[PDB]
Amino acid sequence: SLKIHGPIRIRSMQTGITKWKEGSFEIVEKENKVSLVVHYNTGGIPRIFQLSHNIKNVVLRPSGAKQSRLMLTLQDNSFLSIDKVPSKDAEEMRLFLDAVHQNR
Repeated sequence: SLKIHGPIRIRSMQTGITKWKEGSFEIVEKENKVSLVVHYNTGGIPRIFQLSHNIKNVVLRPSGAKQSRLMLTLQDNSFLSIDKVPSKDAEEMRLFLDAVHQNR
C-alpha cells in the first residue's frame, strides 16, 4: 500500500484551485492502470487522478525538519501538492511515481 498524509492543495479543471486541506494521497489500480485517490479528513466523495501515461513531473521540496512537500504535475496540467509529509514517506512516493512515469 502507498498512502501519504498532510495538508493538500490542488489546481485542476475538476477541482478549481483549492485551499490547503488535510487529507491523503493513496495509490489505487486496475489491470495495470495506476491512479491516485485524494481523500479529505472533512469527508465528501474522493476524487481520482489517473497516473499511468499521465505524469509530467514530480518535485520534492523541504518542508521543515524531517518533512517534505511533494508536487505532482500531470500531463493534463493538473497540479497536486501535499505538504508536511515525513521525508522517508515522501521519497518512497516520489520513487513510485517516477517508476509509473517511466512505464514500470
